Amino acid sequence: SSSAVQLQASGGGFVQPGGSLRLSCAASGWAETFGHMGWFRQAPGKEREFVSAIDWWDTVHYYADSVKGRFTISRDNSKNTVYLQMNSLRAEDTATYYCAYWDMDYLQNSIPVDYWGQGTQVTVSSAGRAGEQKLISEEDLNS
Amino acid sequence: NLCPFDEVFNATRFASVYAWNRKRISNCVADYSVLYNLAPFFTFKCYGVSPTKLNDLCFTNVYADSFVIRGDEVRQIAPGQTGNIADYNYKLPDDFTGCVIAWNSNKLDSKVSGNYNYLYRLFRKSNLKPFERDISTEIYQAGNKPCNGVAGFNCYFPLKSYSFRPTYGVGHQPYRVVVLSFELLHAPATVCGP
Repeated sequence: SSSAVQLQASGGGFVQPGGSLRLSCAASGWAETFGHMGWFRQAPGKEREFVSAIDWWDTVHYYADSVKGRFTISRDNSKNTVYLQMNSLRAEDTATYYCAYWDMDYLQNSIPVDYWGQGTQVTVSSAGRAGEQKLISEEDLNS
Repeated sequence: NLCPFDEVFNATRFASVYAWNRKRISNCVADYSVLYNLAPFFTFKCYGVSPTKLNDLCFTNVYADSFVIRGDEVRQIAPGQTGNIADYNYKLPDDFTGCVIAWNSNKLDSKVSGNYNYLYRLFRKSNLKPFERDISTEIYQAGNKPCNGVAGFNCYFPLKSYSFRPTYGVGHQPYRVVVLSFELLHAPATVCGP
């Protein structure tokens, strides 16, 4: 009605505890203002939980307490893309990560989001994808 | 006939904000679907109207003011704002009806060696009236003594250049702005979407 924004996500997959990952989200279309971009996440069975946000001009940064000091949210200077640098990932970071956009100049709370992107799966564990790398050597099997 | 909307948006060069352009419209049909495919991401804020139903509207006059400012400062192109741009370069009225279009122009208006051709006014004895224009380059008298047209202490050149380099942050990158204002003369019209 007064905006029309598409969000395209990239990044994700399977990593080990302590590893790093970079998520990206691109915004396109039109809006009322150069609003905020950010990420939510949803653990299996749990509810969606705020992760991080940033104003369009990379002057304001918000982080959830569960990721303060480990996650960093930044912006590209030649692309309409926002980035989430994920360091020292733990098992509890395993969730579906959703990109989000607020068509506001100032972000009071995380709650009436204007637009989402499709989910992006991030899994932190030692096992990996059920199925990938089916051939396990007998030497690796013991050591 | 179609309105020359591309003459305003697809113009090669844009003016400085202190000397903002002004394109009169007349004798043409105005469809805004051309506007929607303009940038990968741009802002379209309207005051009193919605950008969708605004295609079914009739007008007697629309004025397209275009200029270049920082992304930091697009916020100042709105009613009731303050700052160097709202006060000393381009003021919108409080009861402003119309829309504002802004989109990143880094690829076009910033240079690795620095684009210094875009200027804004830094000094003025009084804020501008809504829609007033000031292209004067008289030395600003900031102290007790007259300036005699010579720059010095309390005697400053009123204009100052932007620095536009492509490696700057987005807030410091150039943004092309277009302001539509909806004037309704007591006469018939030439601004009606098909």
